[PDB]
Amino acid sequence: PKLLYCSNGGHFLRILPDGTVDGTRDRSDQHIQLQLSAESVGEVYIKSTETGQYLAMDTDGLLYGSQTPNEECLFLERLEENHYNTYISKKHAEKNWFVGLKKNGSCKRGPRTHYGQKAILFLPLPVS
Repeated sequence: PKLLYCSNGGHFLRILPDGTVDGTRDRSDQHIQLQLSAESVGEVYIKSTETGQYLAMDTDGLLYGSQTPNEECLFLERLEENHYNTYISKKHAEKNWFVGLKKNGSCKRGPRTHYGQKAILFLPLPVS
């Protein structure tokens, strides 16, 4: 069980009850506890422990909470220099579409992301 803290804006990734995805600075928020599960090595599912929803990216590059674990829900987890991870959509990997947060905490669409961006860097923080 983890938190994913984005160093752009300093937000924890949050999947809202209505399917929305964004970031919240508030560590006591109940929709930021996430469970990561692996299929292949380096391939993960990211699941809201509160609502049981899965993080997902659609075919136009945006993040939604999915009620179903489908192939839009697999991400490639990659360590980068300095301990943070990037999460690349497996289905759209060839387009370099990363899970991302803007500075103001709102989601970043897949086609508007790229390596080097602060928005794409997440620190996984194992919940006690």
